[PDB]
Amino acid sequence: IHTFDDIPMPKLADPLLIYTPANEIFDIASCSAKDIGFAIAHAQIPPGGGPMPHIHYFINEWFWTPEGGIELFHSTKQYPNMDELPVVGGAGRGDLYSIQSEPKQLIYSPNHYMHGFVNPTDKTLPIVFVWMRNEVAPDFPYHDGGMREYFQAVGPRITDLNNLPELTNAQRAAFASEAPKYGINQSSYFMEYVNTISDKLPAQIAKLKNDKDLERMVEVIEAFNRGDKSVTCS
Amino acid sequence: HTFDDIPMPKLADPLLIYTPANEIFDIASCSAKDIGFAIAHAQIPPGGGPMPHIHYFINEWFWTPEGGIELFHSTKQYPNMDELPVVGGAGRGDLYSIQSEPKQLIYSPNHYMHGFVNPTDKTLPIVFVWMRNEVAPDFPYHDGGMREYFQAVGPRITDLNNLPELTNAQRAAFASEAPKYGINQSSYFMEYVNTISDKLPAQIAKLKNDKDLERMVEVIEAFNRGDKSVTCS
Ligand SMILES: [Cu+2]
Ligand SMILES: [Cu+2]
Repeated sequence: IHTFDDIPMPKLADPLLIYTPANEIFDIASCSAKDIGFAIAHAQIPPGGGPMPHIHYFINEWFWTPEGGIELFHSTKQYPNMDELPVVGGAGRGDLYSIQSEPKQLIYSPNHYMHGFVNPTDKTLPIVFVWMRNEVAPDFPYHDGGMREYFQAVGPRITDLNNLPELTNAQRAAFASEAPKYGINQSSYFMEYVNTISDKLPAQIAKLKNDKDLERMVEVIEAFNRGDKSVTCS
Repeated sequence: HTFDDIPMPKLADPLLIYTPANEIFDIASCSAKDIGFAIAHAQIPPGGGPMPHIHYFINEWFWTPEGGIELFHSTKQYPNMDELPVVGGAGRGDLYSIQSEPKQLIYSPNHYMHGFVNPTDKTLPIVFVWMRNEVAPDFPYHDGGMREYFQAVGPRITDLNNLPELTNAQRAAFASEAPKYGINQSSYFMEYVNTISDKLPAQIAKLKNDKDLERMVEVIEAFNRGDKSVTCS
């Protein structure tokens, strides 16, 4: 099992706290430096929370599970063309494999893979996501490859820490329907993109990693948190 | 395994309900001296259909006039309503998928975990029959509970072209109230689920009960002829 010791959060003066339509509590920020741009969210996942299967085109993603418990789903197949949805009528639905995450496990998911996750437990579980701008991403306002812009556009702001905002039908539908604008094909129901869910995890998925880029993004976050003005987080 | 037709009892004022599982239902309950059941002629929009659940009060038939609908079904049975298919209870379960064909009839006895979805981009028809089983308590329509369930949790459709919006309370109740009506209903798709496989076991493929369906069709047909020895409402 590939683990990672810590992924810190850039501490903004005005944190952006969002309750996603996938029932996830996000503290999210965008960072960039000369050589890199990304979004990062420190998240809490209540029981049953997590996104339906989806595929990214503008970012590579890391999942870090401090307490494990999170069940991730991941394809072996890649879907390199955003215009071809992995649906029954078209190119065809995908085979996914489940990962029973362990404490401080680091999962790397390159662009074009299908993935998702759920908290299948009764605990409210921590997870950190890092979404790094890839080499074909268009330039978004925060130069991050589009993911914070997506969550900010689709998820209500948590203005009251002790009362989570109401999620509406429109917000749930938008979570899927706005996603392509941010280089995401996001399914609206669990079985839309999915053919099978198997528990025997192929070693090729299991082996995927990119610590070098994660370590660079950690240097950026840590620098921002020390007041270094050569990087920006906002 | 196919079935030629399952007719709908024609009520003066059909009961049209949009379920919190995004199903458009034309539903009724019927009973006669020996038998009680609910039936719905449904249209399932893209992505519609219930998340995995298990029945305690009924045996269920699914009939897919145009196929298309994808069903999910366990081999394992869960005979104790107080033991959920979750860590700590019975354990999360293995499901097997069924890609339905035209006029296919799928029989699902009580205690099996099942569900379905319309995975296509067009609305599809399905007919449900839920037959009151050996142990079901007595509900007002004597049907084993299913019509009372849907009528309690889901809104009436006042206009098929302008479907009612489901509320958060309705969706919550579809899960939370289900055990009162003899259903353990999951609130997210993978709650009760370990794996989903496309290799359909023969022990599931062979499930059938044409004899009880034929009895229930006879009740419906009799009701539709005006026979007062049976009731549909
Ligand atoms: Cu993702
Ligand atoms: Cu059922």
